[PDB]
Amino acid sequence: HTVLQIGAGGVGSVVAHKMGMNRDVFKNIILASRSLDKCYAIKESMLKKGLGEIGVEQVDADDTQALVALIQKYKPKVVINVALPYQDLTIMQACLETKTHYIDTANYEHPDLAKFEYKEQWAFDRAYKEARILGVLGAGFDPGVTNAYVAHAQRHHFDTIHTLDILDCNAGDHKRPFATNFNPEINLREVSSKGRYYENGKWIETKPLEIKQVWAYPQIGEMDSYLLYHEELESLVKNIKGLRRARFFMTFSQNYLTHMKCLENVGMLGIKEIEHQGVKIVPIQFLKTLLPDPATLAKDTTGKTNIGCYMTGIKNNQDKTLYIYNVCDHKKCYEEVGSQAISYTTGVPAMCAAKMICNDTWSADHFRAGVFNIEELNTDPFMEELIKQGLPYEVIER
Amino acid sequence: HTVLQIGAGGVGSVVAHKMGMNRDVFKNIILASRSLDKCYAIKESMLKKGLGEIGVEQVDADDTQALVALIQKYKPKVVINVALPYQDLTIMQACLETKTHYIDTANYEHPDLAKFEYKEQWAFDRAYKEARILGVLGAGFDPGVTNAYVAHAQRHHFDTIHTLDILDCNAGDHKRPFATNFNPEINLREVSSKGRYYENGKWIETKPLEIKQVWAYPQIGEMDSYLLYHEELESLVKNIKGLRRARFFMTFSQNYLTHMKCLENVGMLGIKEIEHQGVKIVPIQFLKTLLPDPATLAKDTTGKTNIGCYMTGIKNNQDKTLYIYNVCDHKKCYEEVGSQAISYTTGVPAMCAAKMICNDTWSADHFRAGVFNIEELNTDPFMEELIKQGLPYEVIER
Ligand SMILES: NC(=O)c1ccc[n+]([C@@H]2O[C@H](COP(=O)([O-])OP(=O)(O)OC[C@H]3O[C@@H](n4cnc5c(N)ncnc54)[C@H](OP(=O)(O)O)[C@@H]3O)[C@@H](O)[C@H]2O)c1
Ligand SMILES: NC(=O)c1ccc[n+]([C@@H]2O[C@H](COP(=O)([O-])OP(=O)(O)OC[C@H]3O[C@@H](n4cnc5c(N)ncnc54)[C@H](OP(=O)(O)O)[C@@H]3O)[C@@H](O)[C@H]2O)c1
Repeated sequence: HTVLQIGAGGVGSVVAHKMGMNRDVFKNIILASRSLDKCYAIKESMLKKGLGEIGVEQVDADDTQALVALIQKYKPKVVINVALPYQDLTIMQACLETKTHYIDTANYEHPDLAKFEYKEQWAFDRAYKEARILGVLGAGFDPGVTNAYVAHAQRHHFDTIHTLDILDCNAGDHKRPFATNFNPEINLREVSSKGRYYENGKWIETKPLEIKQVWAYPQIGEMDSYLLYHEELESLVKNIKGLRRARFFMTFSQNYLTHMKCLENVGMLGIKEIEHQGVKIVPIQFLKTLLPDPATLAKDTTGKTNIGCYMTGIKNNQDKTLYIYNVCDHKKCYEEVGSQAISYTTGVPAMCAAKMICNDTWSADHFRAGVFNIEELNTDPFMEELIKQGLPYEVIER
Repeated sequence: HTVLQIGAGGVGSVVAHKMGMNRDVFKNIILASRSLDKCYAIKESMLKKGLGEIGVEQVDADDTQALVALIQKYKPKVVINVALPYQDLTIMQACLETKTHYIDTANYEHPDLAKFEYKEQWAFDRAYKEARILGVLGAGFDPGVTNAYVAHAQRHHFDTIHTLDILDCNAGDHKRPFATNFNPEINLREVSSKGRYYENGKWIETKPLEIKQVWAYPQIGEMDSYLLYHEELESLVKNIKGLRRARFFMTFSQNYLTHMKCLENVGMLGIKEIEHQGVKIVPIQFLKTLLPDPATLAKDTTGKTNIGCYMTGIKNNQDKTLYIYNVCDHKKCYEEVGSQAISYTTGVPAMCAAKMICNDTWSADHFRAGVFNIEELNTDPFMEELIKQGLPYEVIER
């Protein structure tokens, strides 16, 4: 099978690498990005790791014509969007125009606004069912695997899921004074926004990082976990019936939160451009220029991550709570694919969803066709693939 | 008398304003800067304040020819350099070429290095004694008035000054999350440098803000005061004989020191340029673009400043300690000249040194001619002018 991937990110290095480790399903992996230096480093690395060999071909994913051009040049079974969420619509359109299969790991987001919303991508459901294709939205860890965990609970453990708390802890040490999980422009747009959660029909808003619980993360410890809006809550509230409260929490250190409140104070997190010696510059972009980009840090990053879902509900007129979670070692990820645990936990699920599609395990024939979030699909084989590809989960009743 | 001033800074607004308030000595004040918007706001303000009327004429002080051109266009008695320390040599040269009188408020500093040193300006002593002119170096508050305080002590209170501690506290509240005394590019270059002090012949270095005493500032309170190198120590160690220890301390809040350590961590205090989307940008300059420039903040700044000199010594084989200091109110400064207390405490002394020169009170005939620091001149009339222009001092023995 043949598949084209857009993005040579920290995440991008993982998805490609993971495809090369499953050469039995991925014979033709073509890798496409704005800057080719990244793509050759991935290419050259995989060959050093023993993982076969990939096509590098530059393209500016913002221009739909050049994608259409690249898609039909290799006519692939699926295209993986692991570039920035801006390119979601431009790549998703070039998939429709070439009747090809699309998966991303992130919502749509416009550079001139810090809004998260599926409805721009969801609009393609008529157009996609029609062109008899599939677009699987948000197939990272969160969103994606967390949806799968909730999906998986809904089938196997719960009659009705009353509450959902997604909990994301990154207890890694990148050994630098201040650095980010992934691309700083998108990460820091996300976390500094007014957090948001669903309870009893209406959505509630909070000032950024207003709410905070302490949570005990298996294999780590007790950590301050702050409340955030996250993409998956949009799809999951719509798709999981019964839901009374749905929240997302993330751990941040004091040191991280301080740097972030300082940079915010001087204007370094600004999305609107500002003139400096003639030139018009966006601060938060310049922050990304200045900061080490994260791939660099996997070499010396140590720690583990824990991400998962804490659900309360009812099964056979009796109460039960479930915790599904995945722990992941930064050093172990480095030594497998040269990346750290955030690149890792995101790329592997996307490579899995690719495998689902190529295997027709997830199919537009033998289901409705069109645009779907992960919790809508058959998750059973997806979860089994996650185990096989390095994201084993725990499952815990109380 | 006629005098030309280069700089429409926060400081610049004070020096011009203060000259207009002494119209009996300043009949022709011409004001020269890179951007004319500042100069008209000063012009238009003085007229609103009742202070007469000034000439605005743009010039790029980096190009010595255009200065020579501006100097001879109005042939003035003195030129006041209140632009950035980079223009020190270019303006100081155009003074020699036109045989005119020069005063600045800051050392020489090259944009590609964070070094403070008088020797680049001191080199002009032969050339200046020859052209029978005068260059008074560092005639702000610190440096400048503090030199005068030490000078004044040396004559009137001490036989030999064993120790000198200069103490600078700014207890103002500019009502913003983070902002700077003066131009952020120069301020933040200064404070984040390895501090330095003189004791027993050799100079000692310390990591930035390594050393810290608590000091009780009259009319304020007890404040954490951190040790810094400051320009005046260079000239004063050379010029005041007897000196066993000479230090400079400045107060910084935790909040300020945190912002500064964060910005330092991400690279926002960098003097070397760095490529971003083609363009090559200096971070710390961009920081200055981003931050409110300080003049803006005088409108709502409240608090007081205390700056002065704590000296121990011997007079008539008996020990004595002297504290000379000046307290200054941010709101009171706003309402007088529209500026805050740092702009104020710096501009007034420069306007005074101008008055000394125009009055021939400080003269190249009836003294050596050439290049001098403030402690080298007759300070008695200078101090009296400071009192008259709003910088009264206290003098305290123990
Ligand atoms: N759901 C999850 O679990 C999760 C967690 C983290 C991140 N994510 C998502 O994953 C992506 C981040 O991956 P990353 O963090 O690795 O980003 P990255 O490190 O910045 O690398 C991104 C890649 O995309 C390329 N790119 C961006 N826009 C492009 C365009 N218009 N045309 C061509 N190439 C383009 C960049 O080119 P340069 O080489 O010139 O930069 C780079 O190679 C984002 O979409 C983020 O929202 C999801
Ligand atoms: N010793 C003390 O007591 C003390 C305390 C504070 C500051 N200082 C010194 O005083 C000066 C700071 O005044 P500030 O803080 O008011 O600076 P500012 O607010 O940045 O304004 C500086 C002025 O200088 C102009 N300028 C700079 N380089 C120029 C050039 N090459 N040609 C023409 N105009 C030029 C700027 O033009 P734009 O309008 O385009 O910026 C601006 O009008 C610095 O020299 C600083 O070291 C001394």
